[PDB]
Amino acid sequence: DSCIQFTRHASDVLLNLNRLRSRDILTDVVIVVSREQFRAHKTVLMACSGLFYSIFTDQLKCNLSVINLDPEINPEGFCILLDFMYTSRLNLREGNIMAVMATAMYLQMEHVVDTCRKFIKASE
Amino acid sequence: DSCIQFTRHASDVLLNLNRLRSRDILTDVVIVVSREQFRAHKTVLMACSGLFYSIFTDQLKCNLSVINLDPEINPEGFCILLDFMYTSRLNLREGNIMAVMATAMYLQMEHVVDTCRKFIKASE
Amino acid sequence: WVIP
Amino acid sequence: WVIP
Ligand SMILES: O=C1Cc2cc(Nc3nc(Cl)ncc3Br)ccc2N1
Ligand SMILES: O=C1Cc2cc(Nc3nc(Cl)ncc3Br)ccc2N1
Ligand SMILES: [Cl-]
Ligand SMILES: [Cl-]
Repeated sequence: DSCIQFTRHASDVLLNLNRLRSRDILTDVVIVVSREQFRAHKTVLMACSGLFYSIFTDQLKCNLSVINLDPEINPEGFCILLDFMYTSRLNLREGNIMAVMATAMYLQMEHVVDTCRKFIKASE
Repeated sequence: DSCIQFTRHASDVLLNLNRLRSRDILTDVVIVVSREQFRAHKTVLMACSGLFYSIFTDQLKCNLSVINLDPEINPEGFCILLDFMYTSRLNLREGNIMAVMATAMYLQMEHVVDTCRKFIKASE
Repeated sequence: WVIP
Repeated sequence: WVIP
């Protein structure tokens, strides 16, 4: 086509979606990770995770307001990944890398799994 | 912080939200523009438009499944802007620039209004 | 704005 | 991935 493109548009959209998340505006699901609860937008979760994409396209699960993750999932690892979904920034540290990689594999977040594998390979 | 950032994340999120829109997945509102209807995600509309942000943060309008725009709004101009919201690409043409600018002013989409004003000033 |  |  003959379209023009606004370079910062996608980043500005995500920044605003994160602002809605911070103020709990139009969040439509609670993700339960053991004793912790995380409110989010189903659409953002699907856009970032192969697991959430599969969950919310299911004709029965699409209508659930609460989703319980596998008990092996670490709430801190999930929190780090939820923040990454809404910001593009990943708080990857020596102390959390194993939990973050395990959580990203479960959530099916391929680019996160890739950087974790590379950071782990560098330290061996 | 000491975060790392994935450059393409925001663009990939928006591409996936547009894929959900194309398949009519988890759309939660119909925007009525005269005889035309446009299905969308309230969160994406709020993230792109000062008017939709104001509408869906209202305690009564947040619950509406149908929103009727002012009858002066052109359905083609709205369609072009809805596509821009989900893609960052704006189909700005000599034949549609006036309708697109009028629609972007109504929707409170400041960057679109700015490029329309500049393209109009160049042709005078 | 750019030419994509 | 980059250092932002
Ligand atoms: O690593 C990742 C990230 C991700 C996101 C989605 N999400 C969607 N995929 C498609 Cl094709 N359409 C709409 C949506 Br929402 C699917 C798989 C994966 N795997
Ligand atoms: O030209 C524009 C585009 C735009 C978008 C929003 N959307 C939001 N703004 C804020 Cl501050 N927080 C969350 C959201 Br969603 C507000 C105003 C405007 N004006
Ligand atoms: Cl990812
Ligand atoms: Cl804009």
